[PDB]
Amino acid sequence: WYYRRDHFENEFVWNYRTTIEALWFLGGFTAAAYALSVFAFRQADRRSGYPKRQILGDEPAMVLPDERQFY
Amino acid sequence: YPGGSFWSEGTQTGKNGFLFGEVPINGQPR
Amino acid sequence: MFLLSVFFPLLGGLVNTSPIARFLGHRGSSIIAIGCMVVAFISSVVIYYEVVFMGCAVSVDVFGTWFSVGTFHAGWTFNFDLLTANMLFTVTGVSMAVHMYACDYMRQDPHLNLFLGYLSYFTGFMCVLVAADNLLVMLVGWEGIGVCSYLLIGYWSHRLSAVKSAQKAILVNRVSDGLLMWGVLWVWYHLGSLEYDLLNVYSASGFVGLSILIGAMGKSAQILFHVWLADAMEGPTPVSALIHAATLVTAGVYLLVRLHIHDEMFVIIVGSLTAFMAGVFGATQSDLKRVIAYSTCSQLGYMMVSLGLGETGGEASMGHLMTHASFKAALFLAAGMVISGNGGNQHIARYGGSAHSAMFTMLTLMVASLSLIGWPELSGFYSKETILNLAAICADPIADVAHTLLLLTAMLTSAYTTKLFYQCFMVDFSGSSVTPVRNVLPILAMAILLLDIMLKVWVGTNLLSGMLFFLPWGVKTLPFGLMVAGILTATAAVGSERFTLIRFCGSRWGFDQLFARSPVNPIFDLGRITWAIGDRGLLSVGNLRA
Amino acid sequence: GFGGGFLDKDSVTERVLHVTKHFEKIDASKVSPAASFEKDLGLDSLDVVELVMALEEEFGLEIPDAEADKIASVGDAINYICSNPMAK
Amino acid sequence: MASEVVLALPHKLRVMRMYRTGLKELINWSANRHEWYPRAYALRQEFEDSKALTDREEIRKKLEHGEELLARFRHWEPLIKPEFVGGTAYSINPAQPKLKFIPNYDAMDEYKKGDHL
Amino acid sequence: GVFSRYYNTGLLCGVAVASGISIWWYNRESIYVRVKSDLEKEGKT
Amino acid sequence: MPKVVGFQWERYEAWRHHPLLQFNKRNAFPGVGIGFAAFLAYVAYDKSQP
Amino acid sequence: EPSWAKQLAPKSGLCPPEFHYNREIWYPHGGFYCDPKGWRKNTLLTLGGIGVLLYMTFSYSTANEVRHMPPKGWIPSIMWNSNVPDPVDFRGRKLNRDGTLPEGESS
Amino acid sequence: TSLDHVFGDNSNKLNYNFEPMGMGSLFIRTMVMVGVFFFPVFIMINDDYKYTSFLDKVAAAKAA
Amino acid sequence: ANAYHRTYNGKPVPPELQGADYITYAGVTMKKEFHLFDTVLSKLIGAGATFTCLYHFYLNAEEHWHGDIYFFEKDVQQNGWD
Amino acid sequence: ADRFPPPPMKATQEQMDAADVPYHYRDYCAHMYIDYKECRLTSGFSWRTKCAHELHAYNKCEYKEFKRRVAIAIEEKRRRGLIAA
Amino acid sequence: GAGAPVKLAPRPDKPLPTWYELWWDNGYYPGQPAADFMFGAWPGNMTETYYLRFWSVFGLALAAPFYYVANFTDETRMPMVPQQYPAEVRDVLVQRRNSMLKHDFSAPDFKEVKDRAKIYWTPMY
Amino acid sequence: CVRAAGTARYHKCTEVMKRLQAAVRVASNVDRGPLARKRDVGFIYHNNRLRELQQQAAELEIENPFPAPAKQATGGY
Amino acid sequence: VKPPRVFPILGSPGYQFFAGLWTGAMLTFIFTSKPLGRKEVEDLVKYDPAYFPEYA
Ligand SMILES: CCCCCCCCCCCC(=O)SCCNC(=O)CCNC(=O)[C@H](O)C(C)(C)COP(=O)(O)O
Repeated sequence: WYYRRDHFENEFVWNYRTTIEALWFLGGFTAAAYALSVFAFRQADRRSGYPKRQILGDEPAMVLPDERQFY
Repeated sequence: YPGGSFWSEGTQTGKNGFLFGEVPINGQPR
Repeated sequence: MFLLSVFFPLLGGLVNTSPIARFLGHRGSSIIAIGCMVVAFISSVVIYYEVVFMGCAVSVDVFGTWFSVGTFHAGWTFNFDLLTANMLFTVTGVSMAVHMYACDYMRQDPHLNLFLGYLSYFTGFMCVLVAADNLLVMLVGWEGIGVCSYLLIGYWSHRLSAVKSAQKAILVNRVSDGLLMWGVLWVWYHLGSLEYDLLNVYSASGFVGLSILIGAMGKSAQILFHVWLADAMEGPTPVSALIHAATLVTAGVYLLVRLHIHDEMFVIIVGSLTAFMAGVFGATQSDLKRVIAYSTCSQLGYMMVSLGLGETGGEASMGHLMTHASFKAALFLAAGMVISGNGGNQHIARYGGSAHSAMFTMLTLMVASLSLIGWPELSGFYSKETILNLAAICADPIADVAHTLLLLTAMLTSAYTTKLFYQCFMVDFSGSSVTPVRNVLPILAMAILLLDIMLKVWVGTNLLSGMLFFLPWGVKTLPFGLMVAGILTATAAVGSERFTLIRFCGSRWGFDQLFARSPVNPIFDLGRITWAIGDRGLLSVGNLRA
Repeated sequence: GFGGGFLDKDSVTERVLHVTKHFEKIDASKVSPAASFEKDLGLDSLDVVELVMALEEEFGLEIPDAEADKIASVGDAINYICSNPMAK
Repeated sequence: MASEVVLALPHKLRVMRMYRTGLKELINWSANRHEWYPRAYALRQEFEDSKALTDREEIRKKLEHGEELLARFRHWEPLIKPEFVGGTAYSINPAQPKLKFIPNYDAMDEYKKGDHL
Repeated sequence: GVFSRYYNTGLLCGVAVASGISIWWYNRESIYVRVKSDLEKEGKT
Repeated sequence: MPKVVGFQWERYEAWRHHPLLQFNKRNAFPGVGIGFAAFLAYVAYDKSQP
Repeated sequence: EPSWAKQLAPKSGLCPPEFHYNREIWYPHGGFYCDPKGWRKNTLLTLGGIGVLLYMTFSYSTANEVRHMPPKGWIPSIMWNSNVPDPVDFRGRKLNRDGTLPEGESS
Repeated sequence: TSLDHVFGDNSNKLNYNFEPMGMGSLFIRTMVMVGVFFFPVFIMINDDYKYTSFLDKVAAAKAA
Repeated sequence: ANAYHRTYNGKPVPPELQGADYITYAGVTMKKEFHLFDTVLSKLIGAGATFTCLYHFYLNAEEHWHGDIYFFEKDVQQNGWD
Repeated sequence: ADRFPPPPMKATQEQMDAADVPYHYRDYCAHMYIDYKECRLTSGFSWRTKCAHELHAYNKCEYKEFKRRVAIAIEEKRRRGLIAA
Repeated sequence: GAGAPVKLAPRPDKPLPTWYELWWDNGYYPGQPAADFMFGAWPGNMTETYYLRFWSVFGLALAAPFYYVANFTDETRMPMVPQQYPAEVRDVLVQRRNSMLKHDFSAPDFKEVKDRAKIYWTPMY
Repeated sequence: CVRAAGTARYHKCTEVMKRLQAAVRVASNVDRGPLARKRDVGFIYHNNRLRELQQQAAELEIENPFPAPAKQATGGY
Repeated sequence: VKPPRVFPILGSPGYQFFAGLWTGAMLTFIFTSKPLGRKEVEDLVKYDPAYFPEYA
């Protein structure tokens, strides 16, 4: 049993159940956490008086608000 | 209760367990 | 005299768990624990007298700060107000008698001294929690009493049911503690300090009250969190008594009273629902310990409603705690004595007669039952009637439901309490064990509990008792009549034909079963899916054979 | 005391005999050590079950179902008790 | 309905275990043994009305109906003696199984108690 | 527990009697009026 | 209407009704009489006459 | 019987004679039914240590006491603490260190 | 086996197949858990939605 | 041992287990026993509780037989308003 | 509230501070509360005896206040039309 | 009365399940699953369907009075206004959102007072 | 101030509380960093936004979907 | 079902009938008390000319 569980890697297969579970849970909750992080970042930006900020692939925009400016 | 009272003589002398499993040998210091 | 109330039980427990205990034995361990409890009790009595009667609050610098990084400053500082004095006095008075009883109940247990030391740790950490001036020390006391409860429940490490119960209670309390920690984060971020005296709020962002109340309900075993309490009877009688009298269960209500930053609607709804559930739970069982635990839950719900009513309601709730602790511990201890006289039988259906137990235990159980059910002119009578009257005049239409629910709950309380006494003594004998133990120390512990109950009446907890609130004559007499109705129905000991309702009620509404498979088995399946399917599967990088 | 958690043969026999005579059909003189229930004492299966439960009460035992099914005579029950360290 | 093992019991044994477990449940639903006595007498009498039954189809019907009645009436909180399986006093403090002791292990093979590599 | 149809009949009769008591309570005179009338009865002793 | 069938149990454990195995009403409410007497004496001494 | 058994104490009289507990285990607390011989002298010494630590924490507690407001009446803390401020009653009249009304308005 | 005749033998066998839960039931209960135990996320997001709806109505009415 | 001894089989009850100290019923003997400290303490506590309830009630019987509304309106009508 | 205006306050802020009154009790019967507190918190066990007059006076003042509140509610209902006039 | 003999748990003798990590074997018989009710029988042989069916009505039966009283009856039900306090005293007491004095419909700024009493969750910037 | 005042704290230690909250706000929000949102211990931004929204909705002639702004939320601000 | 021997009067039908009477009466008082109480408290002061002369 312990060898099988330490060598469980040979039991993977693209069945119906495994694919359904992987998409709905793993990737789905990955997307959920990603969108939640985006929402939190944008809300933190709005709660500090900042304009739209440039995330990776968001067109040139304001990054790193200057310490010498009052927002 | 030993001796029929809460204020009776004790009952235990010797070594209560072996700390670390270190056991005295012939009275020689460890 | 001030720091004696906290440090002394801690030092006693440390000695009792130190290698020094090897050189003392159970006799010496009992002596040390009783002496420490008595000394701390004397100090607590002095502090209570001075604070309550002469209004002298004292703040203590103990060990300097604990940690101060950024604007966050945490200090080992202790302050004693009326609330802290009441909590310390109640806890010490309870735990002294608890230690006295435990010194005799477990006399034939092998590892008695460890039990004594863990009890002392529980009491000391309760004192630490109540001594807190800032929220971090409150958290420290919370988790310390949680750890002590874990150790005490899992004292008999040879029974799997107790271990399962301890782990379940620990996890539920950890959920509550995460909620409480999130609330503490919010409180510091929007108030800039941790000392309760520096916390004056008029309107928060709601999440403060919601999260704090959820965390408190976790410790107070309210609705959606009460399942652990029944399973805690696996532990020894002293542990259950101490937990259900003045510690752990009281901590959530103590925090709520200290804070007074809740939302009345949710507090009232939760309290009423929990009280109704506890009331219907207590009359539908046959294990003696579980009934008393559910009664504890019902009184916790009463206190929740009272504190939700208002500041005056909060003080009345604190007084309700102060009166409830004594007779709760008394009921637990009398039940334990009767069980031991019944050869370890923990089921009601094998009792009866006046031969199995001593006269003092029977009288103590009678007095505790009378006080708990609100018998006229008694300890629980005053607090329960005060809470009822303050709840019969509330400005919330929501509270009208709560008033009726609490009336029903009190009637059921009298019902199952009278049934308990009836099955204990009034019915004919139906078991096989008679070993009436008449040892001095547990009897003296019962005597101390009863004396404290007498004091709670002869001396009021606060100025609320005796403050007359203007109700129609029938309204005041209503709980008295409800208790009479419960007396009559229980002394009839009659039952109904609607057996499906019986099987539903006995099952504790299946809440354990619901939580067995709605969150838990899915958590297990999520774990297997993650590990096997992702790591060994999707995230796996295999070998290039060659 | 006596016994490594076990009681004596004799008090067990006496208790079993004293329990046994609680039937209207039973004549006292025919109850004896190692006595047939059905063939000798003439007690039905319901009577055997009742006697098993009564002995469980008398000795404070929770007998497993299969062992109870094995019980069909006085001597078998007595020897079973003489195997119990959990009997009072 | 009973369990599959009980399904395998002989007719005599099946009915015996049925009656035994019925008495157990009646104790479990009883307020007291004193309440249980008249219930016990009635339960004994009810079987007495079925003593002279021969047609195995109706016998099986009665047995199955009684088994369904009993299964519907499994008590949630059974009355158990404390020191038996499921009892509260069971598995509290057992005798320590024999465990061998190793004296002065550090004293043996000194300077060579680390790890191979 | 116990199954007493007498308890059932008592419950129903108590329901009816308490409903009647509530009706009796609904039409009573003012407490102020009652107290003043009693003080009239107390003033003639 | 015979009832004596199958090990009548009432008689088997009838010994449980031992008078000293019963609920004693002599000591059901101990100290109550002395308390009532003390209350009466206190009332007569304080409230009644003076 | 092994050599080291002779150094070992037997099962205590408190212990159930029918119990075996592998007496060789060194427990942090003492083990099973532990009950030494000179236990009362150990108890007296332990109580002496308890009293000494009690005195130390008593001194520290009296040292680090901070009272931010005058009390409402007489308290026993006066007899061992002088840092305690003189009490002020509910009506605001300052009261002596004995907690009684001063002359002019007393008696 | 010396205690089987006292506390039962090992004859009876546990009736458990050790199988993963039902896919649809598992999914539904996972969503139920997520909803019950992540309510602050939805509360904050709905607050933001109400706030932006207020801003949208203000923008619509203020330019006319 | 057990405070109740069981005889069984109609055995002759032991002579040492008979007397005023032993009371038998259905062949089963129980002992008539008295405990001094237990009974005295029970009487003390019961008397304390009873007197507590009696005196607290007597101090507050009017506020129970009549209502607080009734009692205080009676006082206002009869014994002034200020 | 105009028909039944509150009576003048016989207790000042300074007096309530000296009595250490909880702020939610600073009502139109503050002095009675203060006297009751001062009496009861000094009597020891026999507080119900040697402070009966103080308690009765405080409850009488509260009875007056409760009557005033009831009358205010009745008048408000009559103005709004909830009760026949 | 410690030291009662206890049956042990015999070691397994057949291939283990893949997901055996849910049976709690403490070495003594009887073992238990990871949690109660998770698989196997339930005391009383009830099923989750039974309890779901019962709760589907029990929950609404309990909840119904809450909604009715919160949606069909207001503060006018009480025959008295809350405890009165002077302006300089009341003005701080009612500032608390939890404070019950807001339900005085006789308050000079009653609707305004209730207007301030609503609960928000996200702090606004 | 709090422990000296006692009950009278609600009209005696307002200004010192305001001072302390202002100091905390200065310590936090000044050089707050690149990612930290702004912090108002006294809920000042909340209630100022509330007042502005109240004024805007009053100009909008519609019912307010938000609580009326509060005069003060803490024992300080 | 027999009653306990030491308390046989409890099994009497009249006792259980009385118990049911009181239980049901209290159970419905639980609901009927509050509106009656509010009306009583209101009319304690309504019918007083000291506050409302128009109602005498
Ligand atoms: C809460 C209660 C729930 C319901 C509980 C069940 C109540 C229903 C009971 C009514 C149904 C029956 O009696 S079940 C019917 C039982 N009777 C028969 O089957 C016919 C006789 N057949 C035989 O083999 C033997 O005589 C036999 C007597 C069996 C063995 O006695 P012995 O071996 O000595 O010989």
